[PDB]
Amino acid sequence: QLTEEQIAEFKEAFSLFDKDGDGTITTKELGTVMRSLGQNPTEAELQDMINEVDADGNGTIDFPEFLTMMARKMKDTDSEEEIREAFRVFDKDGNGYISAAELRHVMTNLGEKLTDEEVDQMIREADIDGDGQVNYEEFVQMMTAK
Amino acid sequence: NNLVKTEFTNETLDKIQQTQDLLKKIPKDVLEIYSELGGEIYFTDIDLVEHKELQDLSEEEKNSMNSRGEKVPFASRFVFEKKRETPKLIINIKDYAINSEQSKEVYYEIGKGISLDIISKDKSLDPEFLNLIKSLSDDSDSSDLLFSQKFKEKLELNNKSIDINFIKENLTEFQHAFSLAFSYYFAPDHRTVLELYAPDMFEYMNKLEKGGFEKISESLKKEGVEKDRIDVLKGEKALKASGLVPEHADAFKKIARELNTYILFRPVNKLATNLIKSGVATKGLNVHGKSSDWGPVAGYIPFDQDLSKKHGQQLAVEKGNLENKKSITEHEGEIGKIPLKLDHLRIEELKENGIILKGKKEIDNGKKYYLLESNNQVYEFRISDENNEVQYKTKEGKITVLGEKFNWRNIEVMAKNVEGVLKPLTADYDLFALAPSLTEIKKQIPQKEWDKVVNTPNSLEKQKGVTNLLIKYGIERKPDSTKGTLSNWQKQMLDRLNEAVKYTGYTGGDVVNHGTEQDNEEFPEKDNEIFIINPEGEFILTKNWEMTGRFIEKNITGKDYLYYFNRSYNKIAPGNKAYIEWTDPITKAKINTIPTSAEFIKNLSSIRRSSNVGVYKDSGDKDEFAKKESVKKIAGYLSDYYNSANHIFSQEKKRKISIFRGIQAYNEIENVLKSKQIAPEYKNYFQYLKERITNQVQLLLTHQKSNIEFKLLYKQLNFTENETDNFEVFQKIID
Ligand SMILES: [Ca+2]
Ligand SMILES: [Ca+2]
Ligand SMILES: [Ca+2]
Ligand SMILES: [Mg+2]
Repeated sequence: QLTEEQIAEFKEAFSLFDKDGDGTITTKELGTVMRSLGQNPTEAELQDMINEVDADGNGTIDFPEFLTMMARKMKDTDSEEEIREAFRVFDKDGNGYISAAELRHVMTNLGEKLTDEEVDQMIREADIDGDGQVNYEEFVQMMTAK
Repeated sequence: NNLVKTEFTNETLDKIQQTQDLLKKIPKDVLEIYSELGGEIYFTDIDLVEHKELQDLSEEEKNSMNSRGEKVPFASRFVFEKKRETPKLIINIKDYAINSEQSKEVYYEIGKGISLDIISKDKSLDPEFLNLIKSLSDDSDSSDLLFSQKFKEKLELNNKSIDINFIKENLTEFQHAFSLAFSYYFAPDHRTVLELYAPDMFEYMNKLEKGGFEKISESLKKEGVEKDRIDVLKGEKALKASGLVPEHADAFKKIARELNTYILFRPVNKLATNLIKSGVATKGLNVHGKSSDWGPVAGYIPFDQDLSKKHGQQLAVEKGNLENKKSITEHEGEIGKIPLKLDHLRIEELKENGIILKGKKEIDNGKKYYLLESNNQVYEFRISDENNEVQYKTKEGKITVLGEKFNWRNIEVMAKNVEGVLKPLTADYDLFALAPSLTEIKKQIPQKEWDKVVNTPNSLEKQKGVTNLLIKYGIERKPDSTKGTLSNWQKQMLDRLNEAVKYTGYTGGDVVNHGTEQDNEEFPEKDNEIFIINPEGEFILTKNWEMTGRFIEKNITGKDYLYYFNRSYNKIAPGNKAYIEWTDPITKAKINTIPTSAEFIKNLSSIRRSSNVGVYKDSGDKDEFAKKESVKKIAGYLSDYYNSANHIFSQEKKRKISIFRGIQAYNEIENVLKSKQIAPEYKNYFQYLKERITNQVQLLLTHQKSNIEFKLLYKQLNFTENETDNFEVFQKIID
């Protein structure tokens, strides 16, 4: 039972990528709409949902078609919040960033011995914008993105 | 703090190689003292006169005991001591001369000495016999009345047994001595002069070098913290404001330690402290009735609400009673009401507190009744003698706000079921938060899982793999049948707290019934004072919502303990529609972080619902669609910025490749901002986004090469038709 606000969004984004302005979006469009919202279904997992309601040119989904299908992978998840607290933990100093220093740190108390080498390593592969540190944003990506 | 300040590296290695030789001859601890004393040493170039940045009026020449002799000829000095709050040693050097007749450097020693003197052993810790009985060596202990090398015009007074009787009257003088025993024990030349003439000052100075210096340098260091700390009354001075029953608190003192985790409690009503040690049960989630603070019933949850704090609130009571009634209606057999029975101690307690006034007696239906008095002007109360129950009635000349008028009735209180017997209810121990040690959470995870995780080959996967584990076994909070909302460990903790105040002697169940207020996302309250029991077993209590926050940052946050804060903080708690602030690191770094695709579209959605006008309308206007088409373009760039394949590149590229992606976005925004009419509510947001982008791109630039200001770099861009070469430009733009 998505909150109304949680509804405004899906439509504010569903309709942003509804090019031909009607109210049904193409497959590739559905993939787009979602990603923008911070989700990326597999090139094949993107169909099972759109394929679960063939009452169009056996190809698109209306506003509701979508609004409703956002439960199968929605109605049960509330992790976005935990992950944000995970982040707050590593961010030992409260700068809003996660330095390799503190990565290795919290990494050890939890019982793991990381090599000064394999840390500056994670921090790197996790830093997308290249400023050497990871922010909530990139953190979020690293975490969720599978 | 760096103590040395060399201000003008003018001479070759000579001024330097001189300041060095100078300092290195001083004990590494004497400096430490100086440092801790918040001191600084100034080795400036040729700055003789009242000329250095710190040599103009402050706390200068007021009285005249100056050099090894009192001489006071300023313009001729090359060394000086800013003597008051924080010591400030200032020395300068011209050409090569400090070693032939070091009778000069000896002033850089005394001049220094005048720092430690009145703040050393001489007076810092008081002249403890150590320095007093050393001054007694005036002429009566050793066969060496050779103290002219430090005592002429102020101690030719051999005709005085110097002891407590007079040593104070001349501290400024019993320093000038400590300034020579020092200037001599370290002077690059004369050192034995001090070991020869006076046999004590030497051994003294010598034992000071043996470690006396590391002493004060440690009594000032430890006090370094204790001095400037966060004002938080500890010990029973707090355990009193706390509210907890001292026995329990102490009981808790164990767990905190065994389990190694801070425990914070919100205020526990004073008016209910003893009702607990007594044996009265505590309020759970099953009851949302209000307590009381006046009369016999005070501290209990009166079934009658007009007998609780909200005395008069025709609705807080109206909807108030409606709560107890439900409390019993739904949770029958577990929650209900029973006659009030103020025992003995309680009575003598509600005494001085002035809640009640036991007085005249009376007789009714054959039984005795001492009358219990209260200034309340609508209810009269009396306790019974056989059973000491408590009764009341709506005075013969008055009424009850709801419109009720009744004669002597028994005062029922709320009571839950404990061991099969309704027991009256009182304030419970509301945990504000629980801060377990990160390592104790480790012990929470099942050896095998955490094992099967670290083995992972992929490094970045290992991290994720772990974080979740830490989320799974330490940050996650599920709801629950009774204990409200809390984490699994949070529960185990909950028991170890209750079974801990159980072995103490409490007979009325648990005292901690639900989860931590940091999960009170619905009706979050903001208490000023928070009682905390650190892992060492030390009671503490803060005074501000700030201090609390500031305390938790210093000890819990930045110190290897897991802590999370109420998800409704900085938001608008639905239930009581409250706005309670809490420093959020993440939000700190927002100011200069480019938004995300989703964070962007999110904000669009919000405003839509706010001004019922979207960034673009569903119309035929072709400038509208432009706007739509254009946001979709930003929703792209922003989305492009945060690309996961950015790893197959190098930190160098990463910044650049993103400083552009970012810039791209900044453009289309500047673009739309200059489009057709876009509601100003949006006009502002887009305005906000700009600064973020700006800020962000600046960060990526100063991180790498410094001169290029965002505004300028922008100018030099060609966003007309071709973007291609523009990027090649950007690269050159950064060289
Ligand atoms: Ca369409
Ligand atoms: Ca940090
Ligand atoms: Ca970063
Ligand atoms: Mg409670």
